[PDB]
Amino acid sequence: KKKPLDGEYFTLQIRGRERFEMFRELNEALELKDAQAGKEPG
Amino acid sequence: KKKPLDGEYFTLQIRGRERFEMFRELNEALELKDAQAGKEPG
Amino acid sequence: KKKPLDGEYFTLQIRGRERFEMFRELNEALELKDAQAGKEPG
Amino acid sequence: KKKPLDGEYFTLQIRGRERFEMFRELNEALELKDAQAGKEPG
Repeated sequence: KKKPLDGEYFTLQIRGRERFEMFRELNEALELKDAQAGKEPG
Repeated sequence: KKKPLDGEYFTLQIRGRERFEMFRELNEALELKDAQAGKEPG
Repeated sequence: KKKPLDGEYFTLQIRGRERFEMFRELNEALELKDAQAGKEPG
Repeated sequence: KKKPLDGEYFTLQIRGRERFEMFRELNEALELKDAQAGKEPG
């Protein structure tokens, strides 16, 4: 499965329910760019 | 100690070491504003 | 060109050069998700 | 007034009204920490 041995994984506590969803959203956003970032050019 | 019974607490996994510190920074930023937000006016 | 009449556009001043690039990065991240968000399912 | 000659100022266009307010919020958050960051210790 390509192994999850990418960068070290971490965690962060976020108080607030609505605010939490907001942080997670930014995280998935960067992960999405990384998907097209490692996309071979051409 | 005013009890930690504020909003429900949550957590988020952030891959990458440098990126992790970045997310945590934004979290502490909002928490700082909340400190002066609950500061009685006058 | 599909017209740029989407949501109203706005602007934000960000002091600091390194910090500025950081904000712009988050903006492009959300815009990327929106691209796959409006992607017809199936 | 201490002169606004701090780091170079910049700008960023953010589509969406609700989203715009969100970005501006993060900006003010970092600026708040900077205020207590330049606060002489002791």
